[PDB]
Amino acid sequence: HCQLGQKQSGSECICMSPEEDCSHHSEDLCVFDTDSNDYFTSPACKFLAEKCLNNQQLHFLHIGSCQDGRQLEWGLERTRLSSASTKKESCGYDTCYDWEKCSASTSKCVCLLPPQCFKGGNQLYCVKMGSSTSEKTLNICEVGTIRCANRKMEILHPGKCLA
Amino acid sequence: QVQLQESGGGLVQPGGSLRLSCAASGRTISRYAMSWFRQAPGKEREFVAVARRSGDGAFYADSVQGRFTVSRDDAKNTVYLQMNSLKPEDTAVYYCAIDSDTFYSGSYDYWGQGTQVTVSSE
Amino acid sequence: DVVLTQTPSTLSVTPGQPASISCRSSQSLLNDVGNTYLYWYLQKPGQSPQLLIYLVSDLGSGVPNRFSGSGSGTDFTLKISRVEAEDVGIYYCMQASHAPYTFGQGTNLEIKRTVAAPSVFIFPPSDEQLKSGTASVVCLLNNFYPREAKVQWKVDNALQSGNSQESVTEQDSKDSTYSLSSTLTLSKADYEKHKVYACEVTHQGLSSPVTKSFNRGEC
Amino acid sequence: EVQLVESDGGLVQPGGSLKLSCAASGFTFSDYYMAWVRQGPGKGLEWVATINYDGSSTYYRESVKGRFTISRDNAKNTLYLQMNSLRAEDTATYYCARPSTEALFAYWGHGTLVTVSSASTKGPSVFPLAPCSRSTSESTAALGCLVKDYFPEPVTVSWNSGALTSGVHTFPAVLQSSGLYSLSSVVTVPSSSLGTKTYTCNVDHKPSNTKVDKRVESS
Repeated sequence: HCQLGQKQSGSECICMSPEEDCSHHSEDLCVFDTDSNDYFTSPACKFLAEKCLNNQQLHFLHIGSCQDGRQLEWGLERTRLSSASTKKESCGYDTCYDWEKCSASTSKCVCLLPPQCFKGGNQLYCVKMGSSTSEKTLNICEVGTIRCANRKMEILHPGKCLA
Repeated sequence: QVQLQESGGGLVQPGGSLRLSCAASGRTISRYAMSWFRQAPGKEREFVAVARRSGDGAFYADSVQGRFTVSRDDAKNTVYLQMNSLKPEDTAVYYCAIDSDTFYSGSYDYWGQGTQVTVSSE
Repeated sequence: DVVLTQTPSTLSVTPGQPASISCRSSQSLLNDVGNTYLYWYLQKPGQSPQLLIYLVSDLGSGVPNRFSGSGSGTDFTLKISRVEAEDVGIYYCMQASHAPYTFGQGTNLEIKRTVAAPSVFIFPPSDEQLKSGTASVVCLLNNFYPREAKVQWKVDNALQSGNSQESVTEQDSKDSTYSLSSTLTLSKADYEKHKVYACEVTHQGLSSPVTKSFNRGEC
Repeated sequence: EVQLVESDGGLVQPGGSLKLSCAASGFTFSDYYMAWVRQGPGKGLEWVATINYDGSSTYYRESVKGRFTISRDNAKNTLYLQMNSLRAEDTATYYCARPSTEALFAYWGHGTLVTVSSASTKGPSVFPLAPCSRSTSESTAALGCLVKDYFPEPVTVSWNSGALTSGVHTFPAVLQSSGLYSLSSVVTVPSSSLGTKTYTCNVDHKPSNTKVDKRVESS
């Protein structure tokens, strides 16, 4: 009945304590901390208790203990972009943003491809994409799918291109 | 010539079981579908089952679906009809036949002489 | 171009039984952030394709949960746990992991039923057509299963070849049978040079061939 | 309800031009990318082009570049595909598609047929398919009508203006060696009904603006 990181207490449904209620085993996660600006391995029990307690500076990177690589690197780029996202969809341990679909069968945030982006009323950005001298206007979903693809681009300013 | 000979015919109670076999000679059956037909005395000969080549499936008559199973042993050049849950309406002479058309149009050119299956009625 | 090679190209499944279709990719569809853009589509007969599975194993909206997907890298599989008649059609895998987007060649899904021999009918050419200088003779093989059959035209016992064309329907949505039409085409002059016209039909459900025939000059 | 309606296809001689259109409704058209996908006679699927929200970015299959142009008019809620220098290998049914968060091609139109051919449009002759004899002992009787010598596809056939559907089989068209198409539609009925009820096939070949109602009786 109770949500992730929570525990039943006297008909209430309160958060868990990371240092008291996680003496059992749980799978290792790789997590990032905005304050210290370092990532580290953490038990899933402690991480979910922290997110119940609104530790917004703590972000999910990937399942298992930390391994450097592109997937870890992209996890750090997600965190810097997450302030620009209006969707904050819970998805397993992760939180999916405007440029991602929650894959329910795997509990993984999966980056959309650019043509899947619903423009709607998303915030626009003027950008230049590498090896070119022609500005283009992109919304935040589009920008996120491009960074996820590891594609060369530079943002120039918020809002549509003035040209 | 291509010789087919059925065996296994006998009498059984209703609900019982029988395994017919049909051994071929004069040609390798492995490239040909093999089919079972049956004919009650004084009635018309009707399809029962067909075992196509290995992997191309088996197909059955409406009256025997779920009760009868057809299979092959290409090394033995033999096909079998496993008959289960027999009923008095299964009483007939049972024939095997080879489909000479490898594309499965049902060119039944060679037939066995048949083996008698009797179900005890009453 | 990533080539998706599906296996089998055809399969027949009794209603209620499970079904499995595989899709082999010439290049791994897993990317360097752990995502795999594989999709499965169904094109029912006479309709446009519709999504079934996205991202290997996620179920499309409004799709029944007896459809499932699995796999990784280059090998992927669609599974139907309990096939129904409405699932008949052609199933395609599609990848968007490497541009250009590419589809598989398709896998035909047939509804398996019990054997039914064809009912055969023969139609002579119409008097209206004969006045125009051509004679089409039609042989209908109706409501039979399995799909394979042979039509053999004979005109005064001379076996015809290269004269005829045939066409078979899609699987009937209600009784899962097929029907087949075969049209023998002659000039009016050749048609009136002969008497007996017959189509001889064989099917694995027939113990011997069925022949329907008419005598010209008795219609 | 999301809805996409292709049109402005049809017959075009080789090297000629065509501009397909696709009318969208049921969603904010200018909020989405759009794409064209085609399906040739072999029933493979092949992505053609994609367009971004306002048409400032376009993407094309390599076999099509310099010949097709994808465009859109968001004030009219319409997607287009100009197609120049058309080849026989461009013959296909062309679908417009809209993505979703699940797939690239989530919503599909019904498609518009594009036939690239030098042959000319021609309407069919409709002939009856009736037995040589009125009934015989048989408890069932088959009758039909043969829709012969038309071009391009398609024709539609109904029976008794849609009131008769049970037992109807309308076969796929066959391309005969003259280059024109031919098909047949048939229906099985109880032989008792051949004096009480009438049977009329309604043929429609829209490319030639041909409508024919053919009553079928046994001579």
